[PDB]
Amino acid sequence: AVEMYVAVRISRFQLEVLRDLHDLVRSRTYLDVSKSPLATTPIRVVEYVR
Amino acid sequence: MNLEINNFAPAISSIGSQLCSLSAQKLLTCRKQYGNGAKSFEEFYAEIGGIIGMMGINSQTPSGIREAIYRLYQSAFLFGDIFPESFGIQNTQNIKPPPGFTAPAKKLEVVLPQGGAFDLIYNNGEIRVTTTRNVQAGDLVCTVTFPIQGSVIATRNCHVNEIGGQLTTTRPEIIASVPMPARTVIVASFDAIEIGYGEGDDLFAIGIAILSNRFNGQITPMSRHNYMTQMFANLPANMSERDSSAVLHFAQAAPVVLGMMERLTGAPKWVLDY
Amino acid sequence: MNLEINNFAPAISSIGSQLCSLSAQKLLTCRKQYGNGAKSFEEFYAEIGGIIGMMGINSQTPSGIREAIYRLYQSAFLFGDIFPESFGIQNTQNIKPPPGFTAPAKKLEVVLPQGGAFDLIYNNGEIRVTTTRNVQAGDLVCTVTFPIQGSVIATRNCHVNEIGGQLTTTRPEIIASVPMPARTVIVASFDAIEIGYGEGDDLFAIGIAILSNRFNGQITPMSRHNYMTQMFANLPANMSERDSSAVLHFAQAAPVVLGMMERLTGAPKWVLDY
Amino acid sequence: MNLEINNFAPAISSIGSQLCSLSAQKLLTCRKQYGNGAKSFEEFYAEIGGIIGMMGINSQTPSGIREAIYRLYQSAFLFGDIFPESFGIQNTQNIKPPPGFTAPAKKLEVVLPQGGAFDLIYNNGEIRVTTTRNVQAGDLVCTVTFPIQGSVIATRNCHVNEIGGQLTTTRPEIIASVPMPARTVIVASFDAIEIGYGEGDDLFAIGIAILSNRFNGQITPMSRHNYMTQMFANLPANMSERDSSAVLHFAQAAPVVLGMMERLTGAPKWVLDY
Amino acid sequence: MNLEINNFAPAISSIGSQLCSLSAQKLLTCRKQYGNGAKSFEEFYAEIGGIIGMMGINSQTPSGIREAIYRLYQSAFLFGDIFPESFGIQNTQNIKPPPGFTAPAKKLEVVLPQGGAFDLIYNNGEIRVTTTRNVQAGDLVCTVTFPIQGSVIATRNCHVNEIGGQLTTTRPEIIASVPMPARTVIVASFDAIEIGYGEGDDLFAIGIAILSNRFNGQITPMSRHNYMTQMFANLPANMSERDSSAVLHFAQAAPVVLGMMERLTGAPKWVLDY
Amino acid sequence: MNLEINNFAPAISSIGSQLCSLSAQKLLTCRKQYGNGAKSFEEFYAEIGGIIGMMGINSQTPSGIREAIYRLYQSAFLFGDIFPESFGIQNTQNIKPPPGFTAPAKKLEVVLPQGGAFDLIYNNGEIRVTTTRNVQAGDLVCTVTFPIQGSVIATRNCHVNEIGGQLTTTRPEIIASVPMPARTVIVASFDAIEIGYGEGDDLFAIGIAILSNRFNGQITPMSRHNYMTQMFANLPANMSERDSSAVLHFAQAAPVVLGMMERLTGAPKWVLDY
Amino acid sequence: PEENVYILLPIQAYTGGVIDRRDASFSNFAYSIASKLMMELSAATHNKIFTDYTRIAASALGPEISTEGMPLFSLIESLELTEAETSRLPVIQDSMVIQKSTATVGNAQQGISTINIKRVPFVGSAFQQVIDQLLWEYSTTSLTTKEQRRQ
Amino acid sequence: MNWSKAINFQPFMLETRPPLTTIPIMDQLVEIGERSNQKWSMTDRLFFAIRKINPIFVTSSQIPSKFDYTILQMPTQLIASLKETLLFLAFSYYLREYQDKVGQMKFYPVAMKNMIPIVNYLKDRVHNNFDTTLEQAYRQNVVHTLSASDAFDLLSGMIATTRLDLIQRTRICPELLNVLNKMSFILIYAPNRPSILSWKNQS
Repeated sequence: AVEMYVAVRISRFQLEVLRDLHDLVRSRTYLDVSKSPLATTPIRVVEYVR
Repeated sequence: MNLEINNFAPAISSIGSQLCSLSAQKLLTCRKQYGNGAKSFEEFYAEIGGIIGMMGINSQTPSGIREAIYRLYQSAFLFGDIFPESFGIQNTQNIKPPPGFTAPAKKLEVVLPQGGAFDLIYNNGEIRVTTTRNVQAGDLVCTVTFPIQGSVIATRNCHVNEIGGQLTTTRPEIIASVPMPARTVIVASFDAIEIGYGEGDDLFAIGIAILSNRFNGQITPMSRHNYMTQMFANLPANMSERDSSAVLHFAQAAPVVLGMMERLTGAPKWVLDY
Repeated sequence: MNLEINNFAPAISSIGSQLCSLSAQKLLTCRKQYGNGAKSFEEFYAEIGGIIGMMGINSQTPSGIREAIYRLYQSAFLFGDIFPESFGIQNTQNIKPPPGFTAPAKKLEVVLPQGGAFDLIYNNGEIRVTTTRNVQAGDLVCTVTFPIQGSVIATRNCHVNEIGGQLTTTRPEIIASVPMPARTVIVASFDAIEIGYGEGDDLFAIGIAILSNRFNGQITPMSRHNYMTQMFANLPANMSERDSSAVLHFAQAAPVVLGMMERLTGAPKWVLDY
Repeated sequence: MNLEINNFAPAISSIGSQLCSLSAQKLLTCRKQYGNGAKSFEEFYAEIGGIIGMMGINSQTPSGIREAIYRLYQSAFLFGDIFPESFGIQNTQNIKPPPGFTAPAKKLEVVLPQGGAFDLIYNNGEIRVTTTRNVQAGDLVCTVTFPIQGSVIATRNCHVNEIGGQLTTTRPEIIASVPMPARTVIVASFDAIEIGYGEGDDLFAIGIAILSNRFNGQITPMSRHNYMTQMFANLPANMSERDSSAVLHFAQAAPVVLGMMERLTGAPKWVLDY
Repeated sequence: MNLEINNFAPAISSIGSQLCSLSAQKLLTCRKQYGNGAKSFEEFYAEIGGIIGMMGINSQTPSGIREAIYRLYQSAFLFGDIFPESFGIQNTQNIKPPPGFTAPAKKLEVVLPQGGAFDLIYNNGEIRVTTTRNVQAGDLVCTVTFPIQGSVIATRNCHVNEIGGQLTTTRPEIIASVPMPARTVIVASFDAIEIGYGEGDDLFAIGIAILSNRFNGQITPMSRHNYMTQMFANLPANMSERDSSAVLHFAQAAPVVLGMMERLTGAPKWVLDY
Repeated sequence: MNLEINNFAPAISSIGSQLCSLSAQKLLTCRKQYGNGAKSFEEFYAEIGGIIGMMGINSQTPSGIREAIYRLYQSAFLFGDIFPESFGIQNTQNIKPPPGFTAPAKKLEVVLPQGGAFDLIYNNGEIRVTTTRNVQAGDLVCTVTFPIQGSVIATRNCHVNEIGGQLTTTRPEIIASVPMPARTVIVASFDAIEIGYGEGDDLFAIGIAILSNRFNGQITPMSRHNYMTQMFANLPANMSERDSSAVLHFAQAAPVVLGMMERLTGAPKWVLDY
Repeated sequence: PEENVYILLPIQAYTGGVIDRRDASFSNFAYSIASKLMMELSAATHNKIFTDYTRIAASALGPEISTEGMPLFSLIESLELTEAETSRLPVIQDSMVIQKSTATVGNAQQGISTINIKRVPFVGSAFQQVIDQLLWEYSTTSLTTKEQRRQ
Repeated sequence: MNWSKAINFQPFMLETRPPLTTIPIMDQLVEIGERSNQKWSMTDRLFFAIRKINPIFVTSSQIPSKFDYTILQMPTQLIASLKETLLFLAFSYYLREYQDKVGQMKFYPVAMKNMIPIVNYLKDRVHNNFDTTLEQAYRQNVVHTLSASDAFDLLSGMIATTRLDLIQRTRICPELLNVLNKMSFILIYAPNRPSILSWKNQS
C-alpha cells in the first residue's frame, strides 16, 4: 500500500545461519604480557651513575 | 605413477586436510541456502560461497582454494624434501589425528612365495589358490602386502591367527592346515577394512583427472585402490603409524575435494568431520 | 507398476527434495530437545514437528507435510493433468544438483545376446556365463542395462575397456578375448555403484507400503533395486542427465521420509544433506 | 561370555546412550577448535573434552566419563544386579528410539535340520549346501537364527518367501523347490542388513579390549559379529522389539566410545545422532 | 555431430563475438597489471575479471560469462529452439564485419567424379591423383568442396584458372591439360587460406571438451578442421558471405574463449581485435 | 651446448619474462612517438628506452636491462646455480602462465626402434620410412621424442591414436596396421605445433650470437629448433608442464629481446603479451 | 526464528564510500572504500598492541576462561531460548579456555626473536574474526626484542 | 527446462524480422500503410474489418510485418471452420497488447489450419450494418453455441500446443491468463483434480 505500482527489489542477499549454539565462538590473538611484556624504556648508554 | 614424498609430509597434510574440510563445510552451508531462480548454482557458489576464515591462505575465491590445494599437494608429495616454513606453513609436532579408514576390502593384495607351488585367483572378498603339486601342512601359501584389519569368515582347508573371529595381525599370512593331494583349492574370505575411504568414489574419478592434467609427468588417472596402494608403497620407512594416516588422509582428500569443487554435490563425512 | 512422468518432473522433484530435507532436519532438532518427560516421543513430535516458512503446507502438523508429499508425488509420477498450485514451482528456472549416488551394485542387470549361446547366473557382485556352443574370440557376450561406475575387481577369460583399473563407460560390454570351446565359463566382478542410495533401506520398506496403499492401482510393494530399475526405465530418453538425477533422488526420498515419519529414528545423510 | 541382562536394561541403556552421544558431540566440538599450540591435542581434550552437561558424572574429566560408563555397563549387562543411584533415573518415564541398524550381513548364522543330510559352507555374502542324499521338493533344508532383513538375490534350486524382491519375514526359511539327485548344490544370496551397526569397527576393537581388561572374568576380546550374536541370544523373551534395540545400541556403543576416548578420532554417525 | 543453424544466427553471433572480445580484453588488461604479490594470478582475475558492462550477464564472475556463452551457443547452433530474451538480440539493427580468415589450407578437401578413373591421396599442402585408365585432356579430375583463396604453386600436368599466379574462383576445379596414359601422376600445390582461424588451437582443444561435456548428445570432441568443415556444410544456402563469416567467427571463438577462461594465457588476435 | 638447469629455474624465468615484456612495451611506446628529425632512432632509444621502477635494475639506460638479462640468464641456465638476491623473489611457487606455443612442427623429431628395420627420411611436415626387412602388422615403427600437439593428415599404411582427426597423446607412436612386405614405404603427416614460438625468428639469430659472445664456453650459435630441442632435453625429470613452459618461454625470450635491442624493429606478440 | 536456527544479520559497520560518476569501472569504488576505511583503522592502533582482554581469573573452581565477546547471558533474551537450550550455555562458557603458543618475529637484518601469544575465544561473527585477524597481522609488523636490539 | 514467464517467447508464437539491411525501408512502407486505413480491430464495423484480413502462408521468418494487420499461417491442407477462425482472430487481437514496439523483431501466433476459404466465404456475404462487430460475431458463434471445454480444445487444435500444454503454460505467464480472460475464459484450480473450464458469463 505504501509502495508504488512499480517495485524496487533486491536480487541477492547474504546471511549466516548456525545450527549449533556452540558455533558462535571464534578466536583472536593477544600478546602474553606475563611472559613477553611490552618494553617501557629505550636502550641507553651508561653515564652519570648516581 | 612416480613421486617422492618428503618426511615433512604430515605437517603439510595437517594444513591441507583442514583447508579441504573448511571448503566442504562452506559448500554445505551455502548449498542449504540456495533458492531456485535466475542464477545457476555455479554462479551462486562462485559469488556468496567459498569464503573461509583460514590463516596462511589469503584467497576467498574457489580458484584460490584450488591452487592452495595444488601448492600443498605439490609440496607434500612431488617436489621432494622441503621445509614447511618455506611456503608459510608453520611446522608443529602437535597435530590432530585423522578419521579412521572406512574403505571396504574387495580386491585384497597378496604375494605368492617363490617356487610356483600355487596359482591365485581373486573373488569379491576372498582369495582361492589351487595346489599344482603336493603340499604338507605348516608352510606359507599367501601373505598380504597391503595392510588389512577386520574379521575373518569362511576359512577352509587353511588356518589363520585369530581370536574371537578378529584377525590378530595387520598382515595375516595363510598357512595350510592339513596336507592336500590332487590339486584341491583353499579359500580364505574376510570382512575387513583396507587403507583408504569408501565414500566419495564419484568425486575421486574426476579429481584425479583434474590433478593429472597438471602433474601429468607424475600422476596418471587410475582407480582409488591403485592410487592408495601406490601412495602407501612410497612412504618413508622411518615414520610412525600416526603420521602415515595423516599423510594418506590428505593424499585421498585432495582429489575428492578437487572433484567436489567441480560437481557441486555433497561431501563425504570423512572430509567434513576432520 | 505403471507410471507416467510429465515434462515438469524436475521442478516437482526440486520442491519435494527440499521439503524432505526440511522435515528430516526438524526431526533431529526434536530428538535433541526431547527431555525424557511424561509425554511420549510420538506425542512430543506431533505438537512441534511442523515446518515453518514453507509455502503450500496448509497444516502446522506432520499431517500437512504428509499431504504435501502425497500431492507432489502424485503430480510428478502418476498423472500428468494434476499440477500443484500452492508451491513455488513458478520460479523453478534452475535446479540444485542432488547428492551423488551411493548404492552398491550387487545384483547388476545384464541382457544376453539373441544367439542363445550363453547361460546367465548371478553372484554377490559378479556375473558368470557358461558357453552352450563354441564361441569365436572377439564378440559381445554380455552388456549391462543399469548404469554403473567404479573399478573392476577380477576379469578372467574376458576383457573390458578400462584404464588404470577404472571403467571407461557407464555401460561396460563384456567381450570374449580368447577362443573357448566345450562349455567354458567366464567371470567378471565389479566394485561399482548403481543408480540409487544405499542407506535407509528399512525406512524404504515401511514407506513403500504406505505409498502403495493409496496408489494400489499404480504402485506395488517391492525392493529398492526393482523400484529403481523400473523408475529409470520409465524416464524419457531425451532428458538431460542432470534432471534424471533429481527425479531419481525424489523418487527415493519420498518413501524414505514417509517411513521416517512413522518410525521416529534418524535420517540418512543423502536425505538431510540436500 | 557369561552375562545376565536384567529387567531394568532399557532404563540403564537410555542413560548410557545419552552419555555416549554427549561425549561424542563434545569430542567433535573440541576437535573443531584446537589451535595447534604448545599443548598437544590429547592434553587439550583431557582439559575440556569431558565437561558435558548432565547430572550423575562425579568428575568433569574423561576419566569420570569412563568410570560412569563402567558403572552403567556393569549394572546393565553383568552379574552385579546393583542400581547406579547417582544418575537422573527418576525421570526415565519414556525412552527415545535408537537409530536403525546399518551392519551389512556378510556372514549369516544358519542352522541345519541336524538330522544329517546337507553339507554347509559359508561364502562372502551367501550360503550353499550339498545334498548327501536325494531330497524331495518342499522340505526344510536350512533356517536362520540371527534376524535379517533385506532383498534376496541369486536364488537357484531353492525357494524363499519373497514378493517384489523383498524378504517377507525376518527369519527366512529355505526350502527345496525341485527334487535333486546326484548330490547337487543349491545357493542363496542376500543383500540384507543384520542386527548391529557397521561404522566404527576399529574403535570397537580397542574398546572391547579396554573393557575386557576390567571385567576379565565376564568379557573376553572377540569380534563385533560374535559379540552381537551372543548379546542378542541373551536377551529376555518378555521384551519389546523397541526395548531390545535400546539395549543393543548401548551394548555396542559402550566399547566404541571407550575406544574413541583413547584414539581421539571422529565418531560414527549412529553414535552421534541418537 | 548434429546441429541445426537457426535463421537468426548472425544476430546471435554478433552478441556472442562482442561478449568474447570483451572477455579477452578484460583478461589481457588484468594480465598486464598483475604485479607479483601475495595472491596468485587466478584469484586476481576471478575477482575483477568478470565485471563487464553488457546486457544479458547476471553475474560479475567468470561463471556468469561461461553460462552466457553456453546459452548463446545453444540458441545459435544446437537443436534447441530457445531464444535468449535477456540479451539485446531483438534490438539489433546492424552488424560489424568479422576479421578475415587466416587458417592455412594444409588438408584441402576434394571430391572425385563418379567415374572411378582416379585415386586421391594427401600431402602437406597439395593433392595428387593417379589415372587408372586413359583420359583425354580437358575434363575434370578434381574439385574443391571447401572454399579456398590464395595463389597456386608447382602445378604439373594440369591447368587451373588463374591470372598472375592468383586463383580466379574460390572453388577451383582441376582439369587435365595433356592427354596422358594410365598410371600417370598429377599434382597441384596451393599457397592459400581455408575458412577458419589458425591461432589459439590448444585453447580450442581444451574448450571443445568443455562444451562437449555439457552438450554430450550433440557435440563430440574433434579437430578444428573437421569442426569447421561440418559447420560450413550445415550452413543454409540462402546466406550472404558477410553473414556466414559472422556465424563462423562465433562458432570458432566460443570454444577458444571457453578454453581461455580455464588456462589464463593470452588470447589470439582474431578474438581480441574483433 | 652444456648447461645445467636448477630447481629454481621457474622463479628466475618469471622475472626474466616480465623484464623482457617491459622492455618490449617500452620499445613500442618510444617507437610510436619518434620525432623523425636529425637524430636517428638508435640515439632516441638509447636516450629514453630505460625502465626506472623495477627492483634489480641499477641503470636508467637500456644497458641496465641488458645486464639484468645477462645475470638472470646466467643464474637460470648456466653452470653457476647462483640465486640472485638482488632481484626480489618473494614466492617461488607463484608463476604467471606464459602464452601457448605457436611454432609449427616442420622437422618433427623421431627415433627408430633400434632393430635396424626401417630407413628414415624427412620432408616439410611428414616423416616416411621404408622397411628393410619383412614386418608384421601391429608393431612399433617410430616414436616422437619432442612433444607435439595438433591434428593428423594423410596417414597411409600406419595407425596412430586419434579422435576426430586430433592426436590423443602428446608423444604419438606409429605402428603398422597391415602385413606389408617387399620394402614398402609408409607416411605420416602432422598439422601440429611443436615447442617454442615461431614469430620473431630474425631477432633470435642476431641475439643468440650476442649472448654466445659472452658465454662462449657454454653457448654456441645455432638454429632455434636445435636450441629448443637441447633446452627441452636438459630439463629435469621432476618438472611439471606449468613450470617447464615458463622455463622455455624465458629461454626463447632472452635471445629474442637481446637481438631486438640491437635491431630496433618491432617485437613478437608472445613477448609483448606475456 | 525457530529452535536450533540462529540468524546473524549483516549490520553495516563502515559507511565510507565514493560512487564513480564517470562510471569507468567498479574496482575504483571498492578501492576507495578499502583505502578510506584503512586510513581510520590504522589511526586507532598507531603505537598499540592488543594485550588486554576480559576474563575470569583461574582458581580452584576451574581453569582460566574468557568472557570477551557479548555476554552469553544476553543471548537468552536476544534469541528467546527454551529451557532445553539454556542448559547448553554454561557448558559453552566453561569450554572457552585460553590456548598459548609462540610466534616468530624479526628479519635477517634484525634478530630472529620469539614472542609468546594467546588465542582467546570470543562470541561473535566471522566477519569480526577476519577484521581482527587483519588488524593483528598489520599491527605486529616490525617487532623485535630488547636483547636482539642490544646485540 | 525450456520455459519463460514472457508471453512473446511461448512455443506457439513465431519471431519475424526483415533482412537486417532492409529494415529502414520497411519502416517507410508501414507508415504508408498507416496513412491508408490498413488496420483491423474487433470493434470496427465487420463490413470494413473483413476487407483487411488477408492471412499469408509463411515459408521463412525473414518477412516484413505490421502489428495491426498481419496474421500468419503455415502451408497445410486442412481447412478451418468459422468457429476456429473466430477463436484465432480473437486470440491474435487480444495477444497484441503485449507486442514489443521498441524492438526490430515482431512475434505472431501461427494458424495450423487454412483460414482463407472461411474468410472469403464470410466476405462474400456481409452487409454494411452500423452495429455488427467482430466481437459480436465471436460472442454469437463461439460463446453461445459451444461449451468452454470444446472451445478450448478447438483453440488448442488451432495452434501447435495440445490442451494440456495450454493449461500448463497458463500457470507460468500471467499475460496468457489475462489474454484468455479477455476471450471470456475462466480457469478453476482444485487439488487432486484436472482443471475445469467455464465462460465468464456463467461464473
